[PDB]
Amino acid sequence: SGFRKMAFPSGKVEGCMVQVTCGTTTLNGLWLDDTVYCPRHVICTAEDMLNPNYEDLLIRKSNHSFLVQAGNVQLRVIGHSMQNCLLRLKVDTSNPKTPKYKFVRIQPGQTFSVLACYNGSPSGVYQCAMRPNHTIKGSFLNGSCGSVGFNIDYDCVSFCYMHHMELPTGVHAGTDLEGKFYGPFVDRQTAQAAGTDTTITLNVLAWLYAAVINGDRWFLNRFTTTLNDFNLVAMKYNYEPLTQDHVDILGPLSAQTGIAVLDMCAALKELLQNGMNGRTILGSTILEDEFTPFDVVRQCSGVTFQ
Ligand SMILES: CC(C)C[C@H](NC(=O)/C=C/c1ccccc1)C(=O)N[C@H](C=O)C[C@@H]1CCCNC1=O
Repeated sequence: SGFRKMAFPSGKVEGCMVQVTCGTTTLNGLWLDDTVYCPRHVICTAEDMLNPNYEDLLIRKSNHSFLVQAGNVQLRVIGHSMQNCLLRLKVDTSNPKTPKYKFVRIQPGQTFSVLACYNGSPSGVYQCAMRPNHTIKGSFLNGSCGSVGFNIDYDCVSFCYMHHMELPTGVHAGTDLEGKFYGPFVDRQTAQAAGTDTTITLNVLAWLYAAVINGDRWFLNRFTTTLNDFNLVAMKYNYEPLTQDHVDILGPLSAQTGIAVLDMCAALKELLQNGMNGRTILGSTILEDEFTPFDVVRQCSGVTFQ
């Protein structure tokens, strides 16, 4: 029993982290096979960062403008290209610790683990949700760029995030591993603000199902709701609308608990209108939205505490 924000084991990812220096800027890179990936703003100076032209800044560099270090061992750069907001550095050694892996662009509301790294050295692991407004509420200091987010399925690492910047509100923005940003953000020190965010309705429901699987039913009720009547309540409390696709996705959790999705929505509707009355759900005094339905099935017992 119990329920925690759980990251994936980070070992397979730790063996891919390196340090990338160019000029005076240093950040982390990701070494798969004979390529190292890292944010392209590694080629900026302090004055470049306000309005960089990366194409112009890059052509002024050679292969040996870039210093790549894997632990102790220096790695020789023998090629370089810019892919969207990333640089791809070809090196002369293929990483013997390369795991099976894919590059994936995750969807809003999905979760992943972040390995926070400094100077190519892993420092910490934690779980994140891609917010609706395409930021993540991470914990990143200077030098954390090039840290990656990932999921692990069996033995395959699905890389989905690389860290580039922090917004004025203290949340974080970055790209997939093809260099396309999540959200309308650009890699410049310009005025950039997070769009307004929304609570991830699908995840709140998934976590209510977690609470039932772990043996708690106090928040349920005898009512039910139409999709549309729920969405009128979702609107008032700044929750995402529930769609029929979201109802379908909650199918298995509804089966394992015997609670119909729209029954659970009535429960949530009532929770949004009346509060929690000083009680907790799975240890929390607030409604949690950073667990997907997949998160719940992964972590919870497949047998309900009836
Ligand atoms: C987009 C790029 C041109 C540079 C990038 N810029 C930024 O992250 C923006 C920082 C900022 C702070 C306050 C107000 C407005 C902007 C950067 O330094 N990125 C760091 C990468 O190493 C990581 C930043 C550092 C700050 C502290 N936390 C973080 O995530």
